[PDB]
Amino acid sequence: APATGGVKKPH
Amino acid sequence: QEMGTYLRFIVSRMKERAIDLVPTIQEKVNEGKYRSYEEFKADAQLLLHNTVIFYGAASAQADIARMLYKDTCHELDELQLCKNCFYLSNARPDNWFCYPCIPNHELVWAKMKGFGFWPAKVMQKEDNQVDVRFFGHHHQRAWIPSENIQDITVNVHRLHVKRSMGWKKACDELELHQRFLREGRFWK
Ligand SMILES: [Zn+2]
Repeated sequence: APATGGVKKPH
Repeated sequence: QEMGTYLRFIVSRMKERAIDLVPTIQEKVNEGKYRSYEEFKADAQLLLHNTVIFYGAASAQADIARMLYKDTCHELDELQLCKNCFYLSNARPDNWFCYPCIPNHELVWAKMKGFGFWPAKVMQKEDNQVDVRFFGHHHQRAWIPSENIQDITVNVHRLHVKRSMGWKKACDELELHQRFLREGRFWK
């Protein structure tokens, strides 16, 4: 996960 | 100066990525020799190519090298979005996500299916969708359709919310950020 945030997985 | 600092984060974070199972670049960075981001990108691209030829275009090493070059380019993209976000995301002092940037990030309630509305910063946008970064643990990113966005000024009790533990922490981090914004408390 990148320091600036990873992609939030869909529910 | 600041460029040398940012490139050090990238080289470091990519070595951590390299554990997916160059000293020249490391040296040129450590000695602050880079005078451009495109120059740095070209060196990374050269390194990628020498690697794909060294091991073979379908080797396990070539698979990793392409991934590493992709992630590096992603870092440079993120750096351009907001260099303060980039710095705080890497240095990560206490409450790092709460310190304001210049210009300030637009604050919104962002709705993803199944999660209800969550507070987030706007990193960039186009007409149909918004790239947001959520408050709370993990601080993840998501592209949100414009119609799933509400400005932070509407009361939360009028929105579809699922009050998990993580949601409360997110709202607490949001309020701390809004306070720092009013205080004019920038990271030093
Ligand atoms: Zn920022």
